[PDB]
Amino acid sequence: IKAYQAELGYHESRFSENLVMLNLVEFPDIKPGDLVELKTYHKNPSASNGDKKIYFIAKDFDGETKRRAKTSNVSILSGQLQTLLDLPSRSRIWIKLKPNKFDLQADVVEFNIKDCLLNRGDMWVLSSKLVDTCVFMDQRLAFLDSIRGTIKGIYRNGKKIVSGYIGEQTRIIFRSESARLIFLIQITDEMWNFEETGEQLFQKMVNSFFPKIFKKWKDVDTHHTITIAFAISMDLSDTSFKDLTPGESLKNSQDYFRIVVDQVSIIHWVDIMETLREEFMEIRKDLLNKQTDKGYSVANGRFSPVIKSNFLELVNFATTILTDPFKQLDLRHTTTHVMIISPGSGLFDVDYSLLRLTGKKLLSLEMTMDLICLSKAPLHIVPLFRYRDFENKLHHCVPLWLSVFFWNEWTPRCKIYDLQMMGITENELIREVDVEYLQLNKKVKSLSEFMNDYDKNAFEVETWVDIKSPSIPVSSEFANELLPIRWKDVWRSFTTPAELPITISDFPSKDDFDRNFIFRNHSVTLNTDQEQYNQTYKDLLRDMIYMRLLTGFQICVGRQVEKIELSRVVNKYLNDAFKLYLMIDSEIHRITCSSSGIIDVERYLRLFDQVPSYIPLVKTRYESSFRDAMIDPLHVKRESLNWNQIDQVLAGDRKWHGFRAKYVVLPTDIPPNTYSMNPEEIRVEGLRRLIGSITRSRLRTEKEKKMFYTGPLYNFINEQQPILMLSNSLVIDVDPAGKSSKQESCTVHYDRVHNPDHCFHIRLEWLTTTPKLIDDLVGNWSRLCERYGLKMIEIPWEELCTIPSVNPFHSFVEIKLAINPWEDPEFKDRELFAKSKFYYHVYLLKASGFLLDNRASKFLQNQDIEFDIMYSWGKPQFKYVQYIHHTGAYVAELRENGCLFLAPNNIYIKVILNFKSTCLDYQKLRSIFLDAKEMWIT
Amino acid sequence: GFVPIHTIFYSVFHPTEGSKIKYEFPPNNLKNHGINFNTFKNYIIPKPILCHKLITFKYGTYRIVCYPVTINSPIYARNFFSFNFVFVFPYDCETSPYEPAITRLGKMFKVLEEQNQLLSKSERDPVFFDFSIQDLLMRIFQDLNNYSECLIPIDEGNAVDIKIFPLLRPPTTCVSLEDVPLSSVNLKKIIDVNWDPTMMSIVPYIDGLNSIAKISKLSNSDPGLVIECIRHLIYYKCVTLSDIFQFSNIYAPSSLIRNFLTDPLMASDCQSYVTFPEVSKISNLPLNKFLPTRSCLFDLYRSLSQGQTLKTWYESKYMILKENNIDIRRFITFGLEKRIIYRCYSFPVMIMPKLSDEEEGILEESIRNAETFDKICVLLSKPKLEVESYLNELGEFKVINS
Amino acid sequence: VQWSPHPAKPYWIVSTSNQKAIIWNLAKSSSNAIEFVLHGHSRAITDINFNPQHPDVLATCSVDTYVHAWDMRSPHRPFYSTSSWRSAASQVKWNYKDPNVLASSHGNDIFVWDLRKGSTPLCSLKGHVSSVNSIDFNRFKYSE
Repeated sequence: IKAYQAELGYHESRFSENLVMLNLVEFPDIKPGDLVELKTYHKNPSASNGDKKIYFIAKDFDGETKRRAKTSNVSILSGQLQTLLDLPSRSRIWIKLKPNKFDLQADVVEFNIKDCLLNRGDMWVLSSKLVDTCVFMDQRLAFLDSIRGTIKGIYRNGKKIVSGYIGEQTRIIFRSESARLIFLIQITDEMWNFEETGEQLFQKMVNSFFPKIFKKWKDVDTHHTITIAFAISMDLSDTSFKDLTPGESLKNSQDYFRIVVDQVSIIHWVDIMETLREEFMEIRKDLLNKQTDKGYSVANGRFSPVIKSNFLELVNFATTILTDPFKQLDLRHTTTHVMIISPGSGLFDVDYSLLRLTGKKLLSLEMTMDLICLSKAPLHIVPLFRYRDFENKLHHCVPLWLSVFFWNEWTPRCKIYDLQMMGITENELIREVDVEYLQLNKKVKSLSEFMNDYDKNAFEVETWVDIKSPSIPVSSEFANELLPIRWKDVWRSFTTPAELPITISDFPSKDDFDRNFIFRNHSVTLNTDQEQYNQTYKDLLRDMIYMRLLTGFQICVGRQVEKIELSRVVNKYLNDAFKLYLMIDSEIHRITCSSSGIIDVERYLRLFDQVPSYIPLVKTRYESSFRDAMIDPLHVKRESLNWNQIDQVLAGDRKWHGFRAKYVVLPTDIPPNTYSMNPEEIRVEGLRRLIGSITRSRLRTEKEKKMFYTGPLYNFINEQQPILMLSNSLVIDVDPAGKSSKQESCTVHYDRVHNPDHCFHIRLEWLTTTPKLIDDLVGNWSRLCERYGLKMIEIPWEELCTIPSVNPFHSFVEIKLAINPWEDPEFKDRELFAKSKFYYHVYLLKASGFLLDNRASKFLQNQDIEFDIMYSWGKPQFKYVQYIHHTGAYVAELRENGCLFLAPNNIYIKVILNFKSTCLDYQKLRSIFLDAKEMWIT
Repeated sequence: GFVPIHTIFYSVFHPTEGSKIKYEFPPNNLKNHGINFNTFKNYIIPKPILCHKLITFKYGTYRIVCYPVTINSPIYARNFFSFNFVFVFPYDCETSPYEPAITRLGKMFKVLEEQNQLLSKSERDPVFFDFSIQDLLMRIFQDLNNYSECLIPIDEGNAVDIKIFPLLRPPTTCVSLEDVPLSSVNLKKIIDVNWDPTMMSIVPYIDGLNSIAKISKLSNSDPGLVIECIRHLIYYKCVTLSDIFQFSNIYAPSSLIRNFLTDPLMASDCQSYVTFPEVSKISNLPLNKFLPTRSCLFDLYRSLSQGQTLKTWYESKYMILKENNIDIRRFITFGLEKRIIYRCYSFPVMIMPKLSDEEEGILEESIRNAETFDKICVLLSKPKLEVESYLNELGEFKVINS
Repeated sequence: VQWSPHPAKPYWIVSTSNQKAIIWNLAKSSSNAIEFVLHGHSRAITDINFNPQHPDVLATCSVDTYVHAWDMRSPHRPFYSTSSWRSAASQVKWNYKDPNVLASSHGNDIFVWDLRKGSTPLCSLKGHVSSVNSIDFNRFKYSE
């Protein structure tokens, strides 16, 4: 293949949309659409600019390009590629054509994602759009003209290259610098233990690890949400730690969880570090000062050691928040990465059944537990788990899902605490056992025979991998084997964590497929109601694959899948043959298509009762006392989804729900330009305009494209006076501009009736839509509301009383008001409590700016009529009376016993502490209740 | 053990008058001792290349240890803020245990100044921009001079936790398979949960007469990790290496044999050590078929000689040990432990079943490296006579008992 | 270092050896004069004092923010533990009159402990600006 010398020329984006353009007339030997190497070289490595190998695709000029450009052989779009080339105009370059593409497919093409939410199915679609396309380093790509992306690494044959080619077998990896990160600080006895250099390990954690990682986050300009929670196991026995057997966990223990920082953006790192340091300084007083019922406090309790700590309980506490795939969407962040900070060296004594359950749970969800150890690297292979079997047999195993990093000439790698700290007094560790007394053999009758017999015998004598002994090393190939199979296709993990890879190159063997598997078969077909819209079998098929990628399936391509398919063409992206293989730890899905439209789906489905119940004590950010947790961290799990009904509803309903988000619009300040167009009149005009804008977003077929009042609800119900629907049904088109190639349909429920004192509710029920389109639709609605003096804000769908039993890291506090109206005789009346049972609590919430949420509540009622009440999205399953702040930052809830609930709105995210102090002050609550009585009388 | 601090002072770079001392405990200690800060003010606040480095320099009879810190941010005047927590020590000492403490103090104050602007706001003067220092210096000074430890809270979440640790010599790499370890302490009672599992396996086999290969085979351990664990135990000054006891060994008295005489409690320990608890059966075996006095033990210690093996020495003096009920192994071990005798190692330099290929390869590698008989016997797991027979089959060799 | 004021034990010396307190027996030989060692705090013991009414009771304070009260009849574990949880202790002193009241100074604060009231202090004297170094009871008044 000859090298073709050529000139250089630039052009603006107004004339062409491609990157590198050639002339097909000037190069007749090069077919269009072929991978063509570009290099400025004279067969020499001329410093750094002489070695610049850049790939592109052979594309011809345009009419304006041919009419304008005459002396330039190559027209390259200005910008990033011009800066990378660093060449002046009319420079002599060379052109080489490579007719083979599969040999030049790059192994790894990285992709960095910022400030937006991209699902794994969206990553699969983006990689489907990147088939047969050449990329270079630091190239700012795009996706639906709103999702940017920087390619920070291209790899081929173990070598980093500036430019590469993306093919079908290109293992493209998507990483996110906008991600939710959870830090679990493992508070043990060794956090205050000194290292051989002379530093306590928590001093390392707060002075060398967190400031450096925050500096690295700021340097890359990542926008994360950190979540820092303490993690304490407390030993309740008086037995010494030297008497503990290796392999057995602690029989008597209490486990604590102090959530220091909730879901908080990392731009508040000063406040994050201040809160972390304050809570770590206060945790000793919080835990080691127990309260005795005799009226005083006794300094009691002991932290468990690292080896005997509740490590698998901490990992299950971390995996509590990913059990439900259909939770609330963090529309600005992508990856859920958990980091465990420990003062140990990767040695943990664990229970066997709990280890099995932890492995089975971690193989069924998208987390990478990156353990970081503040001690030096030990002499054994890390991470090391010691457990005792049913026959009290010690074993050693290294888990695949845990990766150990160490934070930092001979270095002491073995820890002897009693000799480093000199904890044993010199007179009491004097050697007791000495050399033996030269015992005989009872076969020796001579001293020379004894010497000869002494001189003759003087020189005599799938979630874990079982290590034979920690004192013998492993081979290089075995140490290369230690990596998870679901993450086999991957400082960079700390700063820019990676999502679950779209592909996996592993599969069960032929004997294992017939050993512990059961077979379920589907047959799903197009329905005539959905083909009125632009819906073939293909886009429905890739919507099903989008749902599978959302749940956690990876598309199997490799050797074992090919060798097991022929024992009856494998595919990775999307003709009529679409044979994909999707696998999780629970079930394996084989999906095949045809020209008829029928999609054949075969499900190969594959412990929780042999683990004791475990309810720890959880302290959130706004609590002052340790309270019992509302969820079992071990026994909650990622349930096997009912895929038959999923395929039925994507084809076209108890115990089933999709992705969902409730939206609350609230009255706020009016802009001054709006007044030049009653504040209540312009606010209801803005509400009507928003309703009209929603009803103008109705998704239409291709065939067709060719009450206000004030007061309680029951008063208005009986004023205008069986099922009365309070909401309307509507199926909107999320994307009207047609950016995506699929159907983006969502279901909208809006309130039929409205009060200025009642919150207005917008519902969004979507299954397979792109979340960025939902996010920009919500932004457009928020701008429309803010133009008319409203404020659209995003709120949890589930009730506030249910958040601890789902998300244990969320803040949640118990509010017990000081002045009880039903007990204190200063404010007591039979008529007032008969007319309004919760009058004082409602007035207290209203005086602090808390709007009411549940208008259909039966705790603030006066009469009952309309037996059956229902919303258009279903029945209101609300236990208490929820309240929303007018700023929408915090959520309140009023019970039947007068006790309040209180929790912030972390999805959207001073006043919270003000309201907590107001509820817990005699003077403020007395003044508020006196004002309430004065308003009641007058 | 640890040198007391001479003067602690906190120097900051003022944007108007340059580098200056803000607070200093003891008060006017530098001027009373003739230490002028303006002489070395360009080392306390140097250019940012020298900053964030452990700087220690000598000024007369005093050694001045500092960790200069410079933070570049537009919030401060002149686009940077510089401070230095400076420690003064005498010259004739070792400031090595104090250097990590000063380095970590500087790094922690760098973190605090970068986080919440502590030291810049502590001046209470709005010229540095666009909790007591003196009490902290007093507490650091007196706690490190009286306790070698401190816990001084400076905020609601921040405290100065400094502990001064001694510096230990690194272990040697000369430990090998033929060396036997002697535990100088009772290692069973030191074992807590933080010990290495390999070391925990090694502990019940350090009896003073087992080789490292024998301990590795007994504990099912790789010899390299046993070597590293013995090195770590050497690093904490608790295990001393020795030799395998054989009757083919050659022992000779050392230069410290008079310490058996010039010590009031060595000979009594020898009497209580070398004797069998009862009338042992070894004290009834023939050569072929009260406690012993200290003069007898000394005469037995002298009678060892170079080139004379322990078999010949024991068969020349066997009535003495039989009548006095003396264990010869315990006698040799006490002699080696008090450094009054030494072993002359045997070196087989050059000019029966069929031996294996790997066995002959490691035998040839041991011969070509001039290794001792002990190392070859350990590596082949064979006695001395089989190794000697194989070597005589392979060639002619001479033995040096050095 | 602190001499035991018990008339029946004039051979006892309590001395701090970093994080452990060493009781010396002078009737024993100089090679091995240590009788028993108190293994309490994790950091260095700062001050030790004996109860004047009951000379077999010893209170130790340390840098690790803990005040442990020991009994010399059972010198293995302390029979009373209390802490300030914020600042390192500087001294501990007993009351000469009331034989179960002891006070400790932790930085700028002075906490008075009652031996029957657990870790909750009887009072917290907080009038000092800088760090309190020394504390001392009155031999004649109960509460000075």
